Amino acid sequence: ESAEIVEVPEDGIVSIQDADVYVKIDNVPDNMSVYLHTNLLMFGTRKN
Amino acid sequence: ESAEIVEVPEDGIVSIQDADVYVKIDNVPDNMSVYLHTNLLMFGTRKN
Repeated sequence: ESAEIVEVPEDGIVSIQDADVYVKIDNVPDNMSVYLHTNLLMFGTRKN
Repeated sequence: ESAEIVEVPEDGIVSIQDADVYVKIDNVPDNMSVYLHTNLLMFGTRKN
């Protein structure tokens, strides 16, 4: 339930707080979309 | 313009990301309210 999976915009740039990821996939079927997992592994000792 | 001044709730507890401030003022006039300055001095090297 804690996964945060967002949809990739048309310009291909997803922002994750200061970090920018450039994603371009060719030959994507017309009934499908591209998603990015934005917190696959995370670790921290304080909440903020 | 960068000041973030919020109004104190009825229970007197304001949360500032994990930190809690307890504010109780006596004899407040009925046409006035209590506000708290939540970022008087701040310093950081990265945006997040």
